[PDB]
Parts: sequence; C-alpha cells; structure tokens
Amino acid sequence: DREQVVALQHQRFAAKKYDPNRRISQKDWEALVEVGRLAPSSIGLEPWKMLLLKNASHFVIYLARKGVTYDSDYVKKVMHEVKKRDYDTNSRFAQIIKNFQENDMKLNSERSLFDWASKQTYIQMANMMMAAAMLGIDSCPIEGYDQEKVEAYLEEKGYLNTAEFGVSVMACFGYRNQEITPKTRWKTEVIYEVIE
Amino acid sequence: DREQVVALQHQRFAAKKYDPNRRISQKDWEALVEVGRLAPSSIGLEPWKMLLLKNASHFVIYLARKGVTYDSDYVKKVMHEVKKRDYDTNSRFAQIIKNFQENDMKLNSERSLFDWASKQTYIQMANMMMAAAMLGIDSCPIEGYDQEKVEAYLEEKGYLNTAEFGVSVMACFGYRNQEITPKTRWKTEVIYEVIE
Ligand SMILES: Cc1cc2nc3c(=O)[nH]c(=O)nc-3n(C[C@H](O)[C@H](O)[C@H](O)COP(=O)(O)O)c2cc1C
Ligand SMILES: Cc1cc2nc3c(=O)[nH]c(=O)nc-3n(C[C@H](O)[C@H](O)[C@H](O)COP(=O)(O)O)c2cc1C
Repeated sequence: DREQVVALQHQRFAAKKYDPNRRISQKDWEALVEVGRLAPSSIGLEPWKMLLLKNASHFVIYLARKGVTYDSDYVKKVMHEVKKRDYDTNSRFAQIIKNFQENDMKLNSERSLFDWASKQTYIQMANMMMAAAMLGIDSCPIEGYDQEKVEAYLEEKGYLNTAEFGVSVMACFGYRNQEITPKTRWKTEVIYEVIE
Repeated sequence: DREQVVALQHQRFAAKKYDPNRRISQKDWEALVEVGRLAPSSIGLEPWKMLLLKNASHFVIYLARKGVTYDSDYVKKVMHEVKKRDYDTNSRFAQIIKNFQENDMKLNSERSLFDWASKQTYIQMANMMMAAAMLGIDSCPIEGYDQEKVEAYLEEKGYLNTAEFGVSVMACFGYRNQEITPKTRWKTEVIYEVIE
C-alpha cells in the first residue's frame, strides 16, 4: 500500500558505513544487475554499460555511450539487434530521431550528447538502488571522483574505450553498519506545484 | 523476494494507452509526489521543482535548476534552510563543492551545470515511476517535446522563471488500457561486465 511505498523511500538512504562481514548473495546481485538491464531509456537505445569493480559489497561504474546520434553505428545496431527494426538513416523514423536530438533537445555537441546518454544511466542506477531497498540491501550513489583520472585509469586497464563510452556515475551496494539517516528535504510546496 | 523484485521491472513499462475512466486517487497521487520529494540528489541539493499540468491521469513536468554552483544563492539557501548547515563560500566545504563541480565533473558552462541538475531529476522521475508500479499505476517517461517552445510557453503562463529553471523531462501517470509491452533489451553480457 501507499504507506509501505512511502516507508521504502525512508529505508533507501545514502549508506556511508557498511558491514564488512555481510555480502550480497550471488543470486540477489544477479537480480539487481537484471534490474539495471531492464531499465527504460529514451528511444529504448540502452546507451549504457555497467562495470562491477571486483578487482561495500559491490561497486558499480555506470558507463554511458558517446555520439549516440541518428546516423551512428550504435543506433543502427540496437535498432536491428534488440528492436528487430529494419533501421536506416533515411527513414522517416531516423529523421524523427535526428530532429528530436538536434532540435527538440539541442544535442549539438559531443558533451551534450554524452550527458543525454548519462541521464538515461541515472534511471538505471536509481532503479537498482530502489530494488536493492526492496531486498533490504543498502546503497550509495557516487559522483565524488575525478572523471579524467578515473577514465585514464580504466582506459589503461583496458576496460574503457573512450571513443565509445565515458564514465557516467557510480554506486556502491551492501549492508549498512549505521542507523538509517533521517531525511531532510524541502517541504512539498517548495518542490511541487499544480498548474491551475 | 528477488523474483517479485524482477517481476516488477516487467510490470513497469512505457504505457502509451490509458484508461480514460480510471484516475489515480488523491491519496495515491500525494504519495507519489512524496516519493519525488524524498529522492536523493548529488550533495543533497534537490536542484529541482515539479509541476503538475492539470490545466493519462496525471502529467508531470520536471524542472531542474540552472547555475547551481558553490557560490550560488540557491546552494547557500538549501544548505541553511534544509541542511541547517552554516554554509559560506569560503569554507573548506564550499571549496570542496567548487573543486568537485569545476574539476572533478567539468561543470564549466551554463549547459553542463543545467544537465548535471537534470540528471538528478531523472532519479526523482525514476523513483516515482517505480513507486507507481508498486501501487499498480502505469507511467511513461517523456522527452518528446520541443524544449524551446515548451519553455517559452511555461514562461508566458508564469510557471517558469527561465533564469532559475529549465525544463528537464516529463512523465505521465495513470492506468494502462493495453497489454504490458514485453521487454526487449541487450543480453546481460553486452551491458554488464566484471572487472577481474
Ligand atoms: C548522483 C548522486 C551522487 C552522489 N555522490 C555522493 C558521493 O560521491 N559521496 C557521498 O558521500 N555521497 C554521495 N551522494 C549522496 C547524497 O549526499 C545523498 O543522496 C543526499 O544527501 C540525500 O540523502 P539520502 O540519499 O540519504 O536520502 C550522491 C547522491 C546522488 C543522487
Ligand atoms: C527519458 C526517456 C524519455 C522517453 N520519452 C518518450 C517519449 O517522449 N514518447 C514515448 O512514446 N516514449 C518515450 N519513452 C519510452 C521509451 O521508448 C521506453 O522506455 C523504452 O522503449 C523501453 O521500453 P519500456 O519502458 O516499456 O521498458 C521515454 C523513455 C525514457 C527513459
């Protein structure tokens, strides 16, 4: 019920202290990765790839694809292989994607295109954290790293092709070893308004 | 259990056809807005505001704040009013925010700053769609609008101060009047990899 739904939003908090002797089970972790696999994305393009840093219980680096444009190899690939659509750059549909990105959304630079794909990964990460809370597992979203040094690092180890992907965001997962931090938020009237 | 958690991810789909005679109850809607209020954000800044377009059952326009920088009026405001932190631009902490944004995240333009705040709103919208699915309510995330015309429109009606906010994304909520669309996604090995 709605009481339970709201309660879960308090259970989900940014856990900073983790129980080093309790790990997420193999099966629970596979379910959370599945949650990430099944996340929605704009135009269904899934412009992402997740890395588990095995080398908290589990640490995920979310990658977002670069240059995901109507005429890109990746878009043609996902449309054929996943969507089973006979996609080509001169179709009405390709042209709808082109207008949507270039004009509707002003995705006119490499950075704006990358940040657009990165937004989709925030859905993917959010869904995982919320599913983790449903399983009684804690998480913390993580932006606090130097993106240039991290990407140099990953590229050096051979786990990032910087032409194709950039690092988007990270999250860790495990079991908390601290109390649930009470929420502090703006009051409803400040962050929500009805138009007429 | 994990079976139920994964099942929910199939229940949540992009509903395009809605039952025009069934509306979300007042209490269920207030719970979903609460889900949006309680969403996490980078540095806890909540750089957002939601609008219900009342003038699917419920249509939400997610706004993200512009120019949310270490020295901005908004950051000083949220730190004091919500976090009850005696924040000032010359503190170690203000300087950590400055370095994080400018250097770690390369937020060096109005657009990059705006898209960073917009990413946080995708978490907010994701959490609402997932909570909606927990309540048996359907949703569709929506990027398919012309951002310039929409923002001109909202500004004209007096519901958008374009100096302070931009439109980030939209979503609609209600009850489906069609079958659940089966998921099509990349296979696990394509979108997920373990480092060592
Ligand atoms: C995208 C994003 C990035 C975050 N990055 C960090 C981080 O790098 N380090 C950290 O300690 N907390 C990080 N957080 C946690 C936020 O401080 C926290 O979510 C926010 O204060 C709201 O608190 P709550 O998550 O407990 O509800 C991040 C949160 C978000 C959503
Ligand atoms: C951020 C984003 C924006 C979307 N915008 C639209 C849209 O404007 N119009 C539409 O029909 N569907 C839109 N969708 C729905 C996607 O096509 C859909 O999520 C994707 O194909 C995956 O299918 P599923 O959501 O049913 O799992 C959007 C989805 C995302 C996440």
